[PDB]
Amino acid sequence: NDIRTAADMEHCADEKNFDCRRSLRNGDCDNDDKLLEMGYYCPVTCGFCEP
Repeated sequence: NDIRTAADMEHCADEKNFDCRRSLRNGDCDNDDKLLEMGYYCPVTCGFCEP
């Protein structure tokens, strides 16, 4: 009955088609220019969300 379940973004996952591992070692999470790309492509890999 709680409407807090309307949000389905509670679970974040890394992109399967995006190489977050390579982007992570490349410091992609440390690049402000890619910070948005990580929150979108690999929010979990950069530590912006949970798996």
